[PDB]
Amino acid sequence: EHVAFGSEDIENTLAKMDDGQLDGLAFGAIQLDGDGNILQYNAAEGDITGRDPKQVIGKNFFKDVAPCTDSPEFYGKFKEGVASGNLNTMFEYTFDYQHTPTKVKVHMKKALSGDSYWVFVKRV
Ligand SMILES: *C(=O)/C=C/c1ccc(O)cc1
Repeated sequence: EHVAFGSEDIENTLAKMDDGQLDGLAFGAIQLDGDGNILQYNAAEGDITGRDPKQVIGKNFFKDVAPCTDSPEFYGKFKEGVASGNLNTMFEYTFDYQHTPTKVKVHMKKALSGDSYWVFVKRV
């Protein structure tokens, strides 16, 4: 899939993509509901993080999968965006829960329709 991390219209290009199409991206992509439950999780993300994309679907990202992100700098920004119904933030972060510390660039952006939210990830 020919889409660049950080592109202005990423939410339109990815909108309603099925699981298989999302696996074609060059960067990690997760779709969350407004409570943080994982709706989609692509192959590129699993390669970065070690998680098995099939097993994490349905888990809560902040409470279960990614406690290192349960902080004002990541979860706090997410929940503020869900509450306001708009989110578009890019920042670096280190993943270090039961894995070798890995620094990444994160882009969180509200999905175009409904009340869903993207978390995009690439290595830095
Ligand atoms: C910290 O606990 C981070 C964990 C994590 C980040 C991203 C993922 O896709 C999975 C787990």
